Amino acid sequence: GNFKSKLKKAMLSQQITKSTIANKMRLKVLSAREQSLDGIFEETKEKLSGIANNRDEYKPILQSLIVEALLKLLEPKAIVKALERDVDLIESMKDDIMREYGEKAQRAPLEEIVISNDYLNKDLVSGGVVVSNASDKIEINNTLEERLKLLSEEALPAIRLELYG
Amino acid sequence: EQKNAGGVGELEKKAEAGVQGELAEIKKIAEKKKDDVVKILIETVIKPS
Amino acid sequence: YGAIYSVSGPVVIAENMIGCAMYELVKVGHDNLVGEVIRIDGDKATIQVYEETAGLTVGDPVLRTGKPLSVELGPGLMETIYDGIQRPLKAIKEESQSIYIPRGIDTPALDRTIKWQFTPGKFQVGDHISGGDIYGSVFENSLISSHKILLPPRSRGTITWIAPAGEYTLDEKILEVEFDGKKSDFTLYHTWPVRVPRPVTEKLSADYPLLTGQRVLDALFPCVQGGTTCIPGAFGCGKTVISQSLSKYSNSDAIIYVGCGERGNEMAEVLMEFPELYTEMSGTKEPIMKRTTLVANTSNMPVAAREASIYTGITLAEYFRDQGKNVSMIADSSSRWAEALREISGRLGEMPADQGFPAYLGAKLASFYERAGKAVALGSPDRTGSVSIVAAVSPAGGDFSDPVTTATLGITQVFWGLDKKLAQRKHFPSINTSVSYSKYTNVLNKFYDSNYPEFPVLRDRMKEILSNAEELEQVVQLVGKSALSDSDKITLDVATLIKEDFLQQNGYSTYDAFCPIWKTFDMMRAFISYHDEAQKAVANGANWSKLADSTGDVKHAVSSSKFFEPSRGEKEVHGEFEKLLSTMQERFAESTD
Amino acid sequence: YGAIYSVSGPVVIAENMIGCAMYELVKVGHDNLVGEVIRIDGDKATIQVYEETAGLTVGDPVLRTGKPLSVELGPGLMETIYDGIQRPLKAIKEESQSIYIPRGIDTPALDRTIKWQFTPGKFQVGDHISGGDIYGSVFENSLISSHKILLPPRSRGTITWIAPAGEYTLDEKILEVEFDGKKSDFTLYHTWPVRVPRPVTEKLSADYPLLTGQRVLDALFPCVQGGTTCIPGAFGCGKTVISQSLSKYSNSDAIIYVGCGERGNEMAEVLMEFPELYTEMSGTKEPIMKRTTLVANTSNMPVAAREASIYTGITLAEYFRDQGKNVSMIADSSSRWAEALREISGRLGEMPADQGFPAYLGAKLASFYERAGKAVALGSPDRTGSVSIVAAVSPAGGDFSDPVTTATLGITQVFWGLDKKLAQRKHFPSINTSVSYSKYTNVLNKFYDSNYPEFPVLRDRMKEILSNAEELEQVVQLVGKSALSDSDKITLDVATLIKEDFLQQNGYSTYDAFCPIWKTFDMMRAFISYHDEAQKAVANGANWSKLADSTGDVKHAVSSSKFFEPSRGEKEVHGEFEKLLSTMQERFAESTD
Amino acid sequence: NTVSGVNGPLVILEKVKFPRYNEIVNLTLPDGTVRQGQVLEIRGDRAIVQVFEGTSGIDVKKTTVEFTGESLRIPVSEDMLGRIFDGSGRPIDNGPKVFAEDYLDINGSPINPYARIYPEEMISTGVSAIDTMNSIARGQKIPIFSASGLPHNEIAAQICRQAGLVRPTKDVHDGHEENFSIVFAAMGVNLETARFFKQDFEENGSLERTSLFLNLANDPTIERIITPRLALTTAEYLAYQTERHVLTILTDMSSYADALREVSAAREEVPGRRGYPGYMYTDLSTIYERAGRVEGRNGSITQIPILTMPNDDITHPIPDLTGYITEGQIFVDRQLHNKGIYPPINVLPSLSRLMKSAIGEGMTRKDHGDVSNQLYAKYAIGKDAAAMKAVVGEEALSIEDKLSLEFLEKFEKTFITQGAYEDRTVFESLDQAWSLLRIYPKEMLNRISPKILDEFY
Repeated sequence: GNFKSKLKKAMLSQQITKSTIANKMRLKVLSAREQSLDGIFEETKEKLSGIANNRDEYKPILQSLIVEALLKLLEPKAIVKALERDVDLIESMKDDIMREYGEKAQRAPLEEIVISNDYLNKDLVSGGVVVSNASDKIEINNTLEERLKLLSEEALPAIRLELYG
Repeated sequence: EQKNAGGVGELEKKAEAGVQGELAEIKKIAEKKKDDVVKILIETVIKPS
Repeated sequence: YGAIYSVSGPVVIAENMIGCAMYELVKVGHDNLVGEVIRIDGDKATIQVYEETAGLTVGDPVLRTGKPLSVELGPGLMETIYDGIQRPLKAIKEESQSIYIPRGIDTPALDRTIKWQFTPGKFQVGDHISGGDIYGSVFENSLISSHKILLPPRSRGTITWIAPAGEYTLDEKILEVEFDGKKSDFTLYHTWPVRVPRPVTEKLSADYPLLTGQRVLDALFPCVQGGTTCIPGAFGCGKTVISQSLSKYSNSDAIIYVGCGERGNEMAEVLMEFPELYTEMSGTKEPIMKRTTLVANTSNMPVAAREASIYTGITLAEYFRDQGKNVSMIADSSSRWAEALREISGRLGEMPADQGFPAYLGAKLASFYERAGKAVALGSPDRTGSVSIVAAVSPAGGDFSDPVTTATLGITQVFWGLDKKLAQRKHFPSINTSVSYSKYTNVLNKFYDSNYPEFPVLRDRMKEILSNAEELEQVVQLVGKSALSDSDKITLDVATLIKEDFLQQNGYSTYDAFCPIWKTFDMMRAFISYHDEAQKAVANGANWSKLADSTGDVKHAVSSSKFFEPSRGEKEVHGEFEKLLSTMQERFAESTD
Repeated sequence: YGAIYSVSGPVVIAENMIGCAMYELVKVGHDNLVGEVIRIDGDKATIQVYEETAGLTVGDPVLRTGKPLSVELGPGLMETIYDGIQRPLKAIKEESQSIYIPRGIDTPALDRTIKWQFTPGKFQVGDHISGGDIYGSVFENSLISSHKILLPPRSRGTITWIAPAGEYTLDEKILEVEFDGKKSDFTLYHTWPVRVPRPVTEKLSADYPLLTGQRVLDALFPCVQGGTTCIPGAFGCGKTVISQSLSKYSNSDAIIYVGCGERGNEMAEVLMEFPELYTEMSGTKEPIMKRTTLVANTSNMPVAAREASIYTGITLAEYFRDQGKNVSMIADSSSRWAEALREISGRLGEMPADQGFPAYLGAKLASFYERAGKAVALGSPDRTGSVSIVAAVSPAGGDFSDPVTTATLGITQVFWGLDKKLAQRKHFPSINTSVSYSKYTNVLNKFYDSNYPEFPVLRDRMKEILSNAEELEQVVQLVGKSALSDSDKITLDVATLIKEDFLQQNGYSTYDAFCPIWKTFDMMRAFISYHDEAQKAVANGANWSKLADSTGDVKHAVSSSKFFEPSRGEKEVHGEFEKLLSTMQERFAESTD
Repeated sequence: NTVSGVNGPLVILEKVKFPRYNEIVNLTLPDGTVRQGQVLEIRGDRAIVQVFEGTSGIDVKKTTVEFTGESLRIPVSEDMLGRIFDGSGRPIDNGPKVFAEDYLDINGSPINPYARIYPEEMISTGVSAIDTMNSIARGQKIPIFSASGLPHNEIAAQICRQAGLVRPTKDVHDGHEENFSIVFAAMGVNLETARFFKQDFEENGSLERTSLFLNLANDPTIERIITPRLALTTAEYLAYQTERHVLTILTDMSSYADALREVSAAREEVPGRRGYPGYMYTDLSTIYERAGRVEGRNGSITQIPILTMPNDDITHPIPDLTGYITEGQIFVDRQLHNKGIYPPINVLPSLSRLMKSAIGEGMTRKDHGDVSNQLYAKYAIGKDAAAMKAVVGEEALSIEDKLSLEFLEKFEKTFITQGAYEDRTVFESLDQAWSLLRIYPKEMLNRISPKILDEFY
């Protein structure tokens, strides 16, 4: 009678082991899937630095990042923060940014682009801008590294399904 | 009980052995279509995500 | 248009509103979600947007329809399932691949794509017309025409064009009325704001029966056509069951089933059940469903649907009353509606009144019951129609002391209680004499008396026998039965037979679920007769035990009469009940001996 | 930093806060009273100032301390009586000549007279160190060291400066760690915020008991260490008495004593009795007091200190769990504690919830019991500790069904009652078998059975006997003695001997206060052996009075086992019980014949 | 812009009003931390946000904000099975994250395609005291209501371990043809207890098929209130996509109530019935709309919610609303628990509305519901007869009470006493009922029809 309770108990200890092994087993399958997924993003961001270091292919991109950033601000004056190799690029297209922004909103064009005396990391961050208001309290970190990182949140389900479904 | 503290090692050999086929197709099909997903990632990144 | 100022929870404030009323329907945003302007504070108007406000972008336009929340009255309502804001759920299944509305839904408030069959009435060109006048009919009832087409109230004139028989869609105009120039053209349907009642010539004194078809409920306190009924309910009270009974058994030409925000699983059940059921009037094409229209809503399905549910379902009952149809409107469960007022006051920021329920509760309920009654039809042919409200509520304080039950009870004319102690013994619907009345009873019993029954006398006695039983039972419990007459046991004993046999009638079959007026008479008649004879028997010599033991099988013979169908014997009176009287008299002589 | 905008009673409002965390500790005005920023609306902060503002003016600056309200826990905690904001009260007695603090004056949290001897751990110059890894240790009393200095959580890196062994002061630094630059300097103490609980690698299910050695406590509803326990009170009708008993018999690595908000006669009593008392492990140097660190707040002392009291105790306790020390946490009382919160709530002008007691109450009670329990400490060594919280509660509003008590019984796994009659008789804890339960029993009986005891079989039988005994007495009243016989008479008698031997204690002897796991096992073994053999003997022919007189010497010798030494058969093993088994067999022969 | 002020864990932001409802906001604090929030309110150049992480440690004009541009939606996969999580969907084992294959709203039901065909095919859990007396269907919601101090969690463990050892014998009878998965939500549940639920899932074979969500009451209120909704999205996704019956064990309902109560005091809301929210209905109802059959009608979500009675009363608002919205209740009675009955299922008020709408044939008797009606009615009568025995004494009692007294005693130690690793079949429970019910003459047995009765008493 009581052999059956203790036999059952040790037979429950037996499948106690069986489940922790079978869980670790799928935890290896899954963490390999991501090791490769984060080497797709590893490729993306070598491309992002290589483009950022272009000054002619990079301008139509750079303009669109400041312009889009301005639509998620909608404030009369903006300060734009950039790397010290993107400032001269902002400088040669200001008119185009205040235009493109004014055209994509009901609002009349932006008064001033103040090219900020702040500087973003040259190691960690490659191209793009932090666009901010007049007082600098609302920021859209609209850098390329940031945009890749935000795209990863929603890009991921699509990729897991086509490669792995 | 002796098979529940030494015969539970072989159950873990069998969990190691069953994934060495998976860890390798993971890398196969990730390596091929790696390039096709990057191109979509770039047009998307330089536009709204 | 308007500009969205704030989106805070399901409360939305938009500024720059113009021509806005106090229950005006608006569609909010680029999404066009159902909303209603509740209040206005200055230029800014607070609208509660009650279909999912999630992902609502602020600074979108807000559009006024220029009129309050509405229902569409006219063809296609029967055998079609809607929600409480009156958009058709059935339409949504084919397109969206969804039963209930999610959001973005901008489908018209009736199906109007379809065709219905127009037959002209008794009007011709150059003949005079007035609202509620029967301009034609569309066949959509089990046996009769359902959607009798009216001139919309508040119009009169002479008809310039009467289109003849044929099939047309809702949309197509088929009538022109001239009064003071061209009043408007009319179509098969009309619209009506739900926060306004549809007009009537006059309301009439309710004085005719409404069969419920449960033995116990009809017996103690029978309903009338045009009554108001309060029922408290604590779950598991067989609410569904009595609701199902009414839709089949009642003598009303229309049943409108109303879900005031329910489980959804329970709504499916009743839905599925109606096409299998066969009508007693020799129904066709989904017999019972053909006389049924469903308002079905789900628990966290839009608070506009829940609040509106009762108003929309009574408006539909009223259209039908004006054609001269009898309707029975079963509101299920209005306690949840009461919970919806609790919410509307808190979210708005208004202060409520007693027990966190507002006082605006009470006026708003009273207006709803007053739209009901027995009536003489709108329009000049003159007919009688009815809207008869039977509404469930529940506790909210785990008592009948809570503001909800008491307010609805204040207004009501029929009261059918709730007894947790009887429910355990397996009794449903469980009522007691001490927790129920019908002010209609006197006039109702006389009516029943005509048909054959001894009904007035038996109802007086029915009350007395249960009230005496209760007092006695307290002494038996506490003191004992051994300090008390054999006679006092007898009252309890006869009373018990009535308790199982009447009260439990939830049924496991149609035979145990249906109880006509004749059958209800019969089972009561045999039990009172037993009592009278038993007290004599013991009094001239005969112990208690011997009497109990002897009657035995006979106690059972009445117990089982419910399980057997009423189509048996002469009519609706069993040969088993007919014989039962002789067996009773034969028994008293032996018991006495 | 800020400028006082307004003072309204004990709440102070200060404007021109341009950065200030909503837990930030603050000194207001030029009185420099304690306060903490409850809420912030704009640049105006609501700060509750927990000492009186008589002399505080609008237009005085408020300077932020630059860190949240936190407590430093270092060496020297032991043998010190503290507030919940942690100020040494003995120090106040020295300077001001009072145990209560002067307002507008504060003193360093840890004593700075004290200097302690630091010896290096095992990480040396340039070694990587990681969280909870033991960087050194410090003596915390003369006799023993117990405060091992670990690397603070949320730090990790390489140790650039490791001070050499020697005595250092709490003020002076000893270590600097480099990760991201010099991360900061470290001291012999570390700070940890009071509402933030210290971390672990993972928590375990406790299976380990308290070291109380209270015999009924161990056997009947087994003590757990790593558990949550609710004990009834009513104040000084036994409840404070048992907390003082628990302290005495216990010999845990640390014991943290929390007076949440007590009468202040009781706090005085705890302080004085403890250094005269003796530890049951046979240690020295003000014995019980040396192992106890006291946060003693009377209800008169500020409300900050009352609320912080449980918090300060749990964080301290949890750290000791990370050190690899098994802690007994005694709280008196949570009813008072719920009250500290309700007070704060009404002052501020927020709405409290159920029974006038706040909304935040339930989440706060709940977090507190779940924080305590058996865990393996953070870091590579993985030392085992436990925190057992025994909280006292009394009636609050005079109803013991109110939200506070009822919320806590649901969370609890352990309950041990208190009764005024049982307390008069000297039974402590005042428990029977239905005013008490333990659901920790299951795992615990399993734990003890492994150690050598036949424990699970014997414990179940203990419960059964008490339950039966009660039941046979009722029968003697209603039914009579006709349902009584000698088999039953033996049952009553075994329960009496079990009550006297287990339930009654008060520390008459030193051996009446520590009784090992093996000794407890041995007492229950005598009484169950007497029971079964007495019953057999009366069945082969004997009488109760005859059994009683005959058992006699053995019966007397086993009752008196508590006065008797527990080192008789070795050091934990008692010889008398081993010799009982044989006596009992020869005895059974005398009783039968 | 900046944090304007902060009140409890709701934060008043000054920020431009353009963001949509439920969109994530990120506050960048000078401590190095980033904390995530949801706009609870949008207003004219200001918002009221619930912070996920924390409740305090928040600066005025030094803290800054950034927008995600994304509504609060749960990343749901079916790769989240076989792994242990916290209440906000992240591994505590710290391995690869939840990840997504869809994002599903918790602010409103996504599809909302619940039941148009009533749940009507039986689910067996290996317990007579449950399954007979209260009939369970695939999509039906029946909750366990217990009292403070009881082992609500231990009865819930029984249900889990025995359900799914029934299923292959039940598969033959027809009641499953699809994968079975558990979605387990703890709010306010002990560490020890949680570790018991994992062990339960090992025993059954569905530790690989379950997701566990752990929120403690020492984790923010804001996380705690997300935990059931996160559970529901997970459970309807499995159910939808690969047509699975998911059984949801949601413990404890009052712990969830508790958190709602704190963000009501913190809101500009007034609390209605007994210090709890006046919108207490809307909360509870969000959970209960999701339950029933989902599209394709071979997937479903079936619910057993667990409620502990905070004041031990069935007049208290929590059980009263909850009971109305759900289909029945299962009662646990303290007197039983103490006596050492297991499971302590007192069937005096335990009734489930679908009883003749949860059964059919080919797996249940149609008599199954009918038999339930005798069992419940007699139990009650018996319970009354025992009440009179206690007072008056046997000699005084009449013959009817004596029979009934006897029925009650037999019911307790045989029907509602069974093992804890012991399965039962619905056929088997009814055969046990017939013997026990057999203690009355045919006059007295009249809550079932003479046809069925003549065969079996």
